[PDB]
Amino acid sequence: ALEACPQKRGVCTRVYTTTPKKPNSALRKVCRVRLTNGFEVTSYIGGEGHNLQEHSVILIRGGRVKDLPGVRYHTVRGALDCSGVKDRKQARSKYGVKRPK
Amino acid sequence: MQDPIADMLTRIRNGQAANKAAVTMPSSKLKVAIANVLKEEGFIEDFKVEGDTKPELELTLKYFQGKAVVESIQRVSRPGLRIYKRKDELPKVMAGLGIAVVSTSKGVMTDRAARQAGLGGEIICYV
RNA sequence: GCCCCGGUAAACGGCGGCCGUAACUAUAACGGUCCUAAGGUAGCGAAAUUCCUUGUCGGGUAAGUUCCGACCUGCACGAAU
RNA sequence: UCGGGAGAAGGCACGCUGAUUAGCUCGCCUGAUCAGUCGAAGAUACCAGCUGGCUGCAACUGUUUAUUAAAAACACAGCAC
RNA sequence: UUCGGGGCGCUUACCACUUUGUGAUUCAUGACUGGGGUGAAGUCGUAACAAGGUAACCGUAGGGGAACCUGCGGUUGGAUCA
RNA sequence: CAUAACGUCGCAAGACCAAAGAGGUUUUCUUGCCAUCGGAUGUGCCCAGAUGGGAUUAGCUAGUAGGUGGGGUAACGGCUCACCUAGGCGACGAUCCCUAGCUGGUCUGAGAGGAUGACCAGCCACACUGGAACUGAGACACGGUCCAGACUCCUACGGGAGGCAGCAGUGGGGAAUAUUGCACAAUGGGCGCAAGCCUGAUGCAGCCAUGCCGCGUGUAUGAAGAAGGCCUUCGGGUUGUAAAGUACUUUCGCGGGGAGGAAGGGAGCGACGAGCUCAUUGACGUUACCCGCGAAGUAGCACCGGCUAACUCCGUGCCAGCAGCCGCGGUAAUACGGAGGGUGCAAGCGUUAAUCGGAAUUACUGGGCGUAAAGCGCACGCAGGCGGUUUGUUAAGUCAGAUGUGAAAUCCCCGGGCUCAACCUGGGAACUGCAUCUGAUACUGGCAAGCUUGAGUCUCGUAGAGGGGGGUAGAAUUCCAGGUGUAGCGGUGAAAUGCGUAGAGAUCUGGAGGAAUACCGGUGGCGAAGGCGGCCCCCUGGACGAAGACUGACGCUCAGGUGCGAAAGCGUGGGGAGCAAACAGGAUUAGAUACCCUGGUAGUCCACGCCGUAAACGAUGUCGACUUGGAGGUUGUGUCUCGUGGCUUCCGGAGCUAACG
Repeated sequence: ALEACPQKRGVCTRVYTTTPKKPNSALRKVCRVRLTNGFEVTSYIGGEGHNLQEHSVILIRGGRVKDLPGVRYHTVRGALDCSGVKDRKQARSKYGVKRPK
Repeated sequence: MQDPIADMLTRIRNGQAANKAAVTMPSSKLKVAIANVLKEEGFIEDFKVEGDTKPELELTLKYFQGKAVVESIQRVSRPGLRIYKRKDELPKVMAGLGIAVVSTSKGVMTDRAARQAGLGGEIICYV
């Protein structure tokens, strides 16, 4: 986070998929982000589905993904272009999802 | 030597370990002053000035079954680093059982003797 | 003296074909299998010694068949030739 | 190879006139000081290096086609047989 | 102006910032290049462990994906009932 | 231009130099002026100590250090100038580079200490960017001035006006932080004799759960026990007195009342003086608070595998996903999703980021180094650190008494005030360090005197492969010469290559050369280490014992420095029997660019020059004192079947070590 900041905005460079390590197997969704800090790191995209393109531009929280070595940050859904998970009836605090009527 | 007081103390510590009747140590007013509290406290039978030409201090050690009269004795104030305690700083060795000899302006005295007089000084050693 | 034998290279030199492996493909790299013994180990390349060639990638420049660096199967590099 | 490279580079001054100081035995010898003053320009004529960097070749001085080539060509101490 | 002189003005020495030459340092970018870390089942051989099925270590030298191998010399903190 | 209270300047005990009224209840006061001394307060300057990180920042400096004179200023000073001298500074770190306003305090911690310095208070430095000076008690001065630069706006372009890092606000930035509000009456400030004027200083309200504290969403009653959901051995159990329902109170809201926070100017008495008396006037608010009336009247969020307190069913199925760490999921999952239930907390609840100890993991209090990380390879030696016994002076360190300082606030204790508390008030207690005065002086230090049991020396003896130079034997290998000779020799796991009847191998004799030193040798000895071993001579170091004769503590260690320091390979010259990297071939093998066999270069050997390293290992530096002995050996002495001194081994008391030792 550089300036020891809780969060840090940035613009996605590419939204590709990655495969877990030896014990796990899947297509985890990640994305290279060029934070304002001046660093280009990879962040994980929580949720069952997202809408992050090339010029996504999202805020970074910070969290390592055990399965994906290198991914030390998590994207904050519900902020900027990163739309909150759809139909999230559960932990809406995370994934940034407004409580349905 | 470098620290005569420590020497004397050691010469008695090693002497008691071998259970020797008496032990010699180069005389010195300060030494005698120390030996004085040792005899009064009951750590030694007493002492006497000896030596044909060189003044010595024949220390007559005493022992008892089970434990030795002088279980422990070590110098805490050394030439490398001197230590001074205030009236309230005087530490109680083994909650009274054991005592400590301090050197104050009033003269060489034990923790209780110094505590009573109301003065502190250089903590010579603990016994 | 020669035939014959042997020492000497501060005389002429030589260093292929195949298979497996591997790579997204082709090559080089390593071992072997065969032919004729070996098949280039220690060192060195598109070099004033490479034709094809302004070879390919790239720096540099608005643009350089020039230059520099690398790769390099170097038409016919190499140890007092 | 500390000998050098180096008058590297770069910058300033450098006229005349008056009155003086210092070095010396002295010079019609030399080095300076203060003040005044003229021109666009004072080493006002005359003599007199352009400089820095990269690359190739041969080490260097030297030698060589007297009448077209001095060159990376020859020679060289050293090394070796 | 009581002429004694003063003020205006003029000229001159000194002066941020800038320019030129050189030197030191930091930063962004960068050909080409070196090795490294990490990633269930690619590959060549097989070095070590393992007294285990050819002893180890060491200085130095060369090589090799590597631990390490090999060469020369040394040590044993060298094996074994003969 | 006058007077001199005085003050200034020379010498010594002389001469020079000053200053505006006005108003009135006007012969009396009021305001003000000039000169001097003092008071009050605020400052300029100087000095001791203290004040972050890096030496991959070490030699630096010419006004640079000092002197004389001068200039300059309110004043000291190279501050500046002329002349003279040549110094000044540095490993107690200058110079250079980097960073950050500093402090009282704040947070944390048992303390020490660490981190921080945002609110409030003190100081310092900055207002378009940069520089400068003037005027003044003071600003080198935001709404003063001058010059340079960019930008914005105005413009008949000729030329002008500005600078929100002032308040509010706009746009841009960011995860994110507010009313372009009300008001001066109160408190305080500037000016004025006063009246009075100015005062977004401040006092308040607004916005935001950002925090803290207080309060409400109800109280009592109510089934062996509804319905519904859930579980079931379907017998029943659970959610539950929980809801419904009954009674009661009744936050909001409505009506009425309505605050503290504030006297003079003026007028009357008195001389419109002192003093006394009397009268007029308020933001937040019509809010707080009081009284009356009066309806039950929002709750959510996180979590339930373990640490962590709180469980089942269903769905999904190493798929989807979870995850701080250990992990979980491939058809029975309390750790995935939902539901019922449960725990925690409550308008709050979670999440993310940041700070603290535990760490005795830099250990001063609190640590270690033979093998787990860790003694520098050795010696010499500078600075520095430390230093034996007795006496005297000083008394700097150290210790003691008194006194000054140590701002407020804060912290701690007690009491008090707002209904409690937060908050606030009063009092009380502790305080290192530093200055001053006085005193003690045992210990350290300094000065002076003195002493041998340390160390060194002398004399007489002793053992040793200690070191350097030169000179000296025998065995064996190879080659050469002579003699004599057979058919094989050689080599291997087995063989082959190879050599052989112009003759080697094997054998005898003679000669030459290089290198090494077969028993003794040892489990031994010497050297500082590496290393070093036939004998003789010369040169030279260390060391031990006796006699106690001489000097007399002159010591210990030691950053830097200096010197020494195996092997390897390297440079030049020489040499080269043997051996032997690279390498030439023959074998082995799946392959062998190894091991085995045949050749073979550098090198190995000598002279000179080079480096500085190593399991340079007892992987445990030197000196002194203290702590059972037994046994073997080297050397001196002694009353010598043993005592004693030094040296070299082994076994072992106590003790030490994680174990080995």
